[PDB]
Amino acid sequence: TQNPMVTGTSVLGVKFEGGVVIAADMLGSYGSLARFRNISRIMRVNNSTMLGASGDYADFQYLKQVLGQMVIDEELLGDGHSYSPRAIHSWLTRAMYSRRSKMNPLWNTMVIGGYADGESFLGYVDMLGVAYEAPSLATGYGAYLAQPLLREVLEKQPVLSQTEARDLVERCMRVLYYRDARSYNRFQIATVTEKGVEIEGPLSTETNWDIAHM
Amino acid sequence: TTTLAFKFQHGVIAAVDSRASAGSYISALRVNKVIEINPYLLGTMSGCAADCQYWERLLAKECRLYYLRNGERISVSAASKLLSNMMCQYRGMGLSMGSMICGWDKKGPGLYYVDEHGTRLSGNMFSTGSGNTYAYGVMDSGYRPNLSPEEAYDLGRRAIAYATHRDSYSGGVVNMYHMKEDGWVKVESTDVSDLLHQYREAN
Amino acid sequence: SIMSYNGGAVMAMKGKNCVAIAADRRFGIQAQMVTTDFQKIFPMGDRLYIGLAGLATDVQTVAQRLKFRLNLYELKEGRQIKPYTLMSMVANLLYEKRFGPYYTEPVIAGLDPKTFKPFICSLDLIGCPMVTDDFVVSGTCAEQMYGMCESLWEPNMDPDHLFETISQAMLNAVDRDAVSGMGVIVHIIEKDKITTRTLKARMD
Amino acid sequence: MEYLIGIQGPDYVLVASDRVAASNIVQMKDDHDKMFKMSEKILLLCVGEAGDTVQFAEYIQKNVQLYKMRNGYELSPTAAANFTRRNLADCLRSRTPYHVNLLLAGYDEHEGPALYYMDYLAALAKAPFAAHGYGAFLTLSILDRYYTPTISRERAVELLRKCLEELQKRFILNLPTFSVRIIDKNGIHDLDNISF
Amino acid sequence: MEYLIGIQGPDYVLVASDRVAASNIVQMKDDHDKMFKMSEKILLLCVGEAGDTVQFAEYIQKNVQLYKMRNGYELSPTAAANFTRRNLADCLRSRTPYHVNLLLAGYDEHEGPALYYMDYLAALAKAPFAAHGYGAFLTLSILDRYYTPTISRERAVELLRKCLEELQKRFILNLPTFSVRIIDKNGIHDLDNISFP
Amino acid sequence: SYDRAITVFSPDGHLFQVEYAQEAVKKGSTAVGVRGRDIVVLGVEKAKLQDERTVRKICALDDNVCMAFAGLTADARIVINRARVECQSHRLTVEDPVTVEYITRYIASLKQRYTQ
Amino acid sequence: TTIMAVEFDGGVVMGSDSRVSAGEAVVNRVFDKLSPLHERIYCALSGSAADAQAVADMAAYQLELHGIELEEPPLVLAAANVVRNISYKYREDLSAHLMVAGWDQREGGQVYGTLGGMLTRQPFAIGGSGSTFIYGYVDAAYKPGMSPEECRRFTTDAIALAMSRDGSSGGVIYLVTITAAGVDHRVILGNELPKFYDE
Amino acid sequence: TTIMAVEFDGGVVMGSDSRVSAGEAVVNRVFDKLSPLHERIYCALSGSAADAQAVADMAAYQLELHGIELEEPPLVLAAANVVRNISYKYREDLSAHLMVAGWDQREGGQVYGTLGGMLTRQPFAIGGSGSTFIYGYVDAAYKPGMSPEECRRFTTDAIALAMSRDGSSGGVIYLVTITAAGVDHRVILGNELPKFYDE
Amino acid sequence: TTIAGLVFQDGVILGADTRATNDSVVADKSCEKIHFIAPKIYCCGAGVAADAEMTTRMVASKMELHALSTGREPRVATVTRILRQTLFRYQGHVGASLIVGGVDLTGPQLYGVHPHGSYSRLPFTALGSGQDAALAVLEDRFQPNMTLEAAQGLLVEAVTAGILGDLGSGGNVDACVITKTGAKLLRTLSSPTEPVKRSGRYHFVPGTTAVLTQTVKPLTLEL
Amino acid sequence: RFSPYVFNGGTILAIAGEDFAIVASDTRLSEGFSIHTRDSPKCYKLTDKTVIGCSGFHGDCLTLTKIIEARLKMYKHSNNKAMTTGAIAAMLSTILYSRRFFPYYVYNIIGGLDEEGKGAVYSFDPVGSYQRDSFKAGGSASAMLQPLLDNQVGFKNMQNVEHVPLSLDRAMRLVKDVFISAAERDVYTGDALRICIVTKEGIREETVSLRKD
Ligand SMILES: *[B]([O])([O])[C]([C]C1=[C]OC2=[C][C]=[C][C]=C12)[N]C(=O)[C]1[C][C]2[C][C][C]1O2
Ligand SMILES: *[B]([O])([O])[C]([C]C1=[C]OC2=[C][C]=[C][C]=C12)[N]C(=O)[C]1[C][C]2[C][C][C]1O2
Ligand SMILES: *[B]([O])([O])[C]([C]C1=[C]OC2=[C][C]=[C][C]=C12)[N]C(=O)[C]1[C][C]2[C][C][C]1O2
Ligand code: NA
Ligand code: NA
Ligand code: NA
Ligand code: NA
Ligand code: NA
Ligand code: NA
Ligand code: NA
Repeated sequence: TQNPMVTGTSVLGVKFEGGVVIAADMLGSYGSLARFRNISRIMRVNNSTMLGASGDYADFQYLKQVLGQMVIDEELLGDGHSYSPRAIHSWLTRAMYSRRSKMNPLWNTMVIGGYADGESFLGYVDMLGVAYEAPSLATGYGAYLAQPLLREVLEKQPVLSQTEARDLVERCMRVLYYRDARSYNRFQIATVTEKGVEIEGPLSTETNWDIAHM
Repeated sequence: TTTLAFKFQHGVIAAVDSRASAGSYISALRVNKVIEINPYLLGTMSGCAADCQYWERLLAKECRLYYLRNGERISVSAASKLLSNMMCQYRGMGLSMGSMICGWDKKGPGLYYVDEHGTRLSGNMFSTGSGNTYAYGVMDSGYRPNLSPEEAYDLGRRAIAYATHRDSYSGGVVNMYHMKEDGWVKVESTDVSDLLHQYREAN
Repeated sequence: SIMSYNGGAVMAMKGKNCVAIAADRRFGIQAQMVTTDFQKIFPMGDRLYIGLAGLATDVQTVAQRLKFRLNLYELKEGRQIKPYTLMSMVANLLYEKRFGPYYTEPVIAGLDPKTFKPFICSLDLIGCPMVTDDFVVSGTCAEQMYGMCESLWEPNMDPDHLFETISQAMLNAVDRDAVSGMGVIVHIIEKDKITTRTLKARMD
Repeated sequence: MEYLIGIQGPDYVLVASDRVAASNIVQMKDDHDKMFKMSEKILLLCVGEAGDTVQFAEYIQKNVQLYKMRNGYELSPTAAANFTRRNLADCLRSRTPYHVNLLLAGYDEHEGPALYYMDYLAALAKAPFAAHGYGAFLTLSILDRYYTPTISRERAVELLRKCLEELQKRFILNLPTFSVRIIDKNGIHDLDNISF
Repeated sequence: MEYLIGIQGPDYVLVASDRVAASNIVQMKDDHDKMFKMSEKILLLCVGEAGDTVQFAEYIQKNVQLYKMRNGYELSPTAAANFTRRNLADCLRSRTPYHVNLLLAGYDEHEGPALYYMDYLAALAKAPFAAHGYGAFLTLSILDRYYTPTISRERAVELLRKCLEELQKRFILNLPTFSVRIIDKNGIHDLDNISFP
Repeated sequence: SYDRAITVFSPDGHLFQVEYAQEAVKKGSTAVGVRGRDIVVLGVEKAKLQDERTVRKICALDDNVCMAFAGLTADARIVINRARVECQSHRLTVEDPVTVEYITRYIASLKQRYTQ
Repeated sequence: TTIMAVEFDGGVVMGSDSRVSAGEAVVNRVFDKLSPLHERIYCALSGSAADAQAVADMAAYQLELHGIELEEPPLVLAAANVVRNISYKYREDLSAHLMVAGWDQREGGQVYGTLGGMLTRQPFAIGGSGSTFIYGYVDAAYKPGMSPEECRRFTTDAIALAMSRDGSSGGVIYLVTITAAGVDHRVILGNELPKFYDE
Repeated sequence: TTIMAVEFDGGVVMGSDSRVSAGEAVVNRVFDKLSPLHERIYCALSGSAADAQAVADMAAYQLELHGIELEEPPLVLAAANVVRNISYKYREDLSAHLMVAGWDQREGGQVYGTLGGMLTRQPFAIGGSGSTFIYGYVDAAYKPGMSPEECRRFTTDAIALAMSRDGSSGGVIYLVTITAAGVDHRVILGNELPKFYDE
Repeated sequence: TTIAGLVFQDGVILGADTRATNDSVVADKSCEKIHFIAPKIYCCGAGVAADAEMTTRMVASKMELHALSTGREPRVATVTRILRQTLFRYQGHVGASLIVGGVDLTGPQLYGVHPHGSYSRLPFTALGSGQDAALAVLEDRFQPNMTLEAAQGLLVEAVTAGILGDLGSGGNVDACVITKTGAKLLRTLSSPTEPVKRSGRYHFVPGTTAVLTQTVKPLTLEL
Repeated sequence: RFSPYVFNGGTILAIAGEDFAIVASDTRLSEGFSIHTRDSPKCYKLTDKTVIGCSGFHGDCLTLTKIIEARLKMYKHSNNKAMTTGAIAAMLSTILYSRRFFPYYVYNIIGGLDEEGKGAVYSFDPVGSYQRDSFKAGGSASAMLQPLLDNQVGFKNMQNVEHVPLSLDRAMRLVKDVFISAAERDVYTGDALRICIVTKEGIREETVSLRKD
């Protein structure tokens, strides 16, 4: 992709005691037009891994096909081995870098959340092959609004509970709905724990507009 | 960079500066701008540092292959020709490499100038790099084919020291070699600013 | 770049009851050195000096136009200018050309003509002033000077300690800059005297 | 593309300039003079763009001559060099900037001999020796190598000849002849042209 | 920026070329040779971009020498001029076009003396006299004025000298020395270089 | 493309195709070479109605190198033209001319390649 | 931005969204884009914020002095020509569209478009980046003879519909009803917006 | 162009305008932009005419051979994927949006968007240059559970509304109703179009 | 730069960071970005430092003339007008992004003034490269009619989010609390980064610098 | 248009002693005027006697790093021995030059021990030019750190000073000071300083705090 078409905005993610939670609105914008207000930008990879994507939706749908088929292929072997969140993150870095190096990128920024062998995984990959791990992630415009709030809480309390992480993510989605002109008040929250990957939605934040009288 | 080489009664003198620049920043104060291919073959380097180092080391590997294949060293004309063809193969690609292939073969002392365009000139005096004009002025003024070894070493060290004073992209040390019938000798590696201070103190 | 056409480095450093001001001495046009004794530090009073790096023509115009306004000021006021007032005067001068500026970034160093307390400051090309209690730098080697200054500077240096700090910060900074150098000149400004020294520096 | 050179000695200033007036690939004149007399002891050597050089040099010359007429004495080499810089710097950010590179050589009764270098941006530098044009890249190191502050006028002409020989050998441009003049306490003296 | 000249007489071809090898504002070589021997009776004078000139001239030279080795006889000046044109024209619309301007001077037992002009586009012209470079703008009218088809070699060298003197007088580029050669029924003969103090 | 292995090893360790090519040499006209002090001589054994020039077995490869052959004359022509191209290609890549050993080494490696 | 004005018998209704955005960044989420030019004359601001505010201020100043010299409140046509003349004189340097609407004792409730220095009186008018998505809606939903309450409802539905499709529109809806009686300002909060299909 | 597709219980309705224009020039005023991909699968063409026709033809060819090998009519999902794959593989060289809709024995009446190589199933979908002006209209007028006649009426009103606002849309409206029973093609002439506000 | 503003129960609180960067290089670790306009009117500046410096200086000067003539305490809407109309004439070429906060006869007011001449009255605002970090903290916890101590805490948190999150921001948090009884300038209200000390034993023995020339000019004759 | 590169920041430094080598880096990963992570050290252990510092475009840092790891394994399998510090340096120049027309946007500094057990530093430019150094600074703050190293480690511009060799203790304090000074003035250097020490015993690591703003 040289020019993205239908694009998705910020994807959030935060590690908690016992898993990871990611959040993303259900909007596909065509420039400023909120063209598709009901599309899922989150994907269950396997029982340990989940993925959310900012950027071009068509490029995300392609990656979702390629990733989904890799998981089917692996499950046909039934040999006791399965892709860890960290291996999916690693594959995606190579895949993005390879496309970047051919001057035909997959126009996305992604957040991979995982839970394997008692450890929480949170990783970022961009369209150039820039990848890393952190206790919290926020793509797109969320890197400017949501990440300062995720980091502010994680400074005071480095290890959050599943409920503490969830309330913080819900507060971030509200700030993003107010300040990001390419967002929508319809989102999903996906959680990965020992039990597996659960995607909840469609969700909405209770807005307040009392400042209109100040 | 400033590189110079001249043939004289006692062989070939070859001198280089040692500065590397990333724009206006001096990225290295002392780099070796001479490759020693064998005891009878040297290459001065100017232009893009990576191009110089890779292509001159590729010429060195080809010279080494020639010795293994023929039990004899390559001639200065054939080595300079090999490098010239490497440059022609990549013309228009944006390589930047000026070099002087200096040696002693069955035809006596040899000195060739080779460009990234494929230019290949035999001659008895050349100078390459951003400071080449300053080196030419000094070298031309004090040159005689009958210079003694010490008189030639003074001319080489002075042309490079004076080029480093006027050219902002030249500086560091002068690395000078003397190519004799029985092979080259590294004459000296002298701080160019100490030489300039010494010249000034004699005024 | 316009600022790198001639090059050069200027720095000021605060001490205990004294200030220092230093500059390189090169005058060059791109890679060609023309002169090795170019004046970049100009006295604006007995204990007040301005250091100007950048485009050579504008270093000379700004120093001359500043001297003009200063002479008229001390004649009308019947007093020597205060360091902070000379800073405001340079700011006004530079900001008057906000949309076609002089390519120079001044550095001011002095002692108050009444309070004798050290003053150091710098201004950008459009006259934004910046006062500091340690050092100010301007030139084509500002990163090199910031590294040297940040590491070598200490709070209450005596004139001789300050002289060694500013000298080593300038020498080592300009020796990693292709278009700065050809010598370094240092001025140490004390209540009782001005010490001017040229250093034995690299000439390449 | 044109050449200017000045060598300042203890009590004199030696100056030279090429004599070629060129247009495109043709030398239209082989005997052209690039020097301008300002005062009895000042020469302004001027090179650069076609119209600019004579327009700028002549304007300064007539205003320097106006000073002499209004006051009964001439401007010093320093005052003339600074007046030249003020005009060139004032035109720099104007509608009409002059693309001229110049050298001002003079002799003052109190200060002695002086050589000033000025580029088209109007940076002004006092120099023991200086050169303008592509030729300066080939000749500045010759002056660095052989110049000493006590150089006699006899030695200065051999040093100048060394520079001019270097252009004949290495400079791709023709430049066969050079105007040569020297200033001292007795004014401006014409020397023989250097020819090859 | 470099100079080539050829004057074809009744039974000879006189050619000259400058001896400067230059880089930027510097004359790197004062004794450089721009002529290439193809056969015993053919010279290819080559000028243009830095890499292209020797690469192109040498490739043609070795293929002309290959023809001599394979068949026991050499190519005629016409066949060599046309073979040179074919290669230059084939590279014209390719990835590797050579920016070379050249003159081919030869002698054939049957056809007599010949002078061919070729530009970097590969246009080929037979000429009684020709010149390449900025110098040709100052010297072509001298040849128009003084050349006659019956010009003797003695007179041809005087005419060549008249052209080379004009460059010293009016051309802004140095060019002090010139290589001079003449071809006839006895092959390529080296003449003294034309030099100016 | 025809990719059959023509010359292969036989049970005794022989390359029959190469030995059969040596039988064709044995049937060719006798060629003799003698290296003297300042001269080298080649002589070859010899139809009245034939033009002698078109069938000479002593060929020049370059100005300093020449050769004679014995065996299949059409095969020889191919070897000779490849040697001739190589001599010019050598002058073009390294400037200096070919040595008798360099061009012999080239012809020998060409022959070996056609056996593997 | 989505701005809208509707004429009715005895006055006008004007509405706007509240989003001010610098690209993808919402700089102000509660901006009132309805500015008074006089007691019963308002304008709806869209386009460049700096230009729209500058024009609105000069028009309010010009109209104040006009109203005092004439000893009457200015006509809505005079306000419409004051804005229009400014927008036209400086059409190459200004990038704002100020819709002018209000009430007169002479012509009553009137709505005027001043797009690029032109002047047109309309039964209703829509403007801003958001107006693009509601052209079909206003053409399908507009009926002649609407009451003040029906106009407010229409403006609210149309602006809510645009706010949901346009990234550059959002927040609350500001309504203003100008009649001979005076002006009624009203706010429909971002939670109390009318709901339609939004998937 | 204005293209539209609506799902109902038992099938789909697809509509298009009929204008083909090269800038300000109407080259064809009666073009049918509804093309059959299979017996009960159609696509709605928009964007580049050459690209849209090329993709439609390759998709029809691919789906015909697919249908024969599978011994069944292709699924509408298989048709939508076939179109989506061509549009996505050649996204930097094709400038068309082919909306794919039809009927199946497995999923029934389904509508799919393939815009830029993506794939999404929608209750209804609109495309083309004209769709811009009717986003608010379709959001205000769409109701779940519409009958085949109500879908045709909705598609006709929405397309007529866009045709009146869009210079690049016009002519007649072409309708296609795909059910298990078969396909009904219908034409609403430029004189018999539904009327709305047009001033 | 991270500059923020907030309207609370009895006034306004302006906040600013203290870093000045010259293209990815920190030039000033301790600059004052909260400027005086009038005793109860202050202004945070961001954008082109010289433009913010000279525009605030100019309006403070015009406001002193206005107050001297009128004999009254100046209004916050007057500084907004003067600033707006000056910036509009320059078409965005005067790169001053300002946060004007103050108290007048009509109470506390807060405004955002942009380089092109546009403005907005707001209960809370943030400008500069670190504006989104500050704005996220304000959107997350702002509530109307906050107490001075609750509003100061929110303001310090908002400027701190920008200091840590924005590369173009840093140093200390400066604040200005404006109420009906004047303004309290809290220079260095908080330092998110505690003294980063080191073993900076870099001393040169006198004589290590080689000197070529020395001249001593005495001044005791004048003293 | 699409740009395949981005500047992610980071500063690296290496010092070679008589029997040691230090390779240090900050841990900040940036993009624009924002921080990706505060825990991204730039030192990569290659062998027991060689570590590499990598700085620049992080997609290239990750890729080039994985290529070096695969190449060391390939060499160990073919030659039945680990690559020496010098051999890694010569090979790395060729990997960088293989991309001369689409460079890896990486500033690399190798630090380890040579075959005599002495400390070795090898620094490169993105396209592969290199040499052996006694000390070197790379990355965003290289221009700030290098002149101090020239002065304090190379003893330049000092008269009448004892040219005492660099001890590990002295070098460690100097790396800590220069990274504190770099973090004060460079916006791309901060959060923490990872120091890697190579000796005959092996590789030790230290982490020291740096400014968080
Ligand atoms: B010279 O031309 O200024 C110089 C040549 C150079 C520098 O370092 C080496 C190492 C080996 C051979 C030659 C050489 N070039 C430079 O200073 C620059 C540094 C690097 C990037 C541009 C150019 O090459
Ligand atoms: B709308 O067309 O998106 C809108 C108009 C608007 C918003 O806020 C104001 C304030 C005053 C007058 C008009 C106005 N435009 C904007 O919000 C944009 C933000 C900023 C950059 C372009 C324009 O001004
Ligand atoms: B529509 O998006 O404006 C329209 C679609 C169209 C028109 O004619 C056909 C024929 C076949 C498939 C689609 C179709 N597009 C056009 O009219 C355009 C004019 C021309 C250049 C692009 C396309 O063809
Ligand atoms: Na130098
Ligand atoms: Na500065
Ligand atoms: Na320097
Ligand atoms: Na919206
Ligand atoms: Na229409
Ligand atoms: Na930092
Ligand atoms: Na920060």
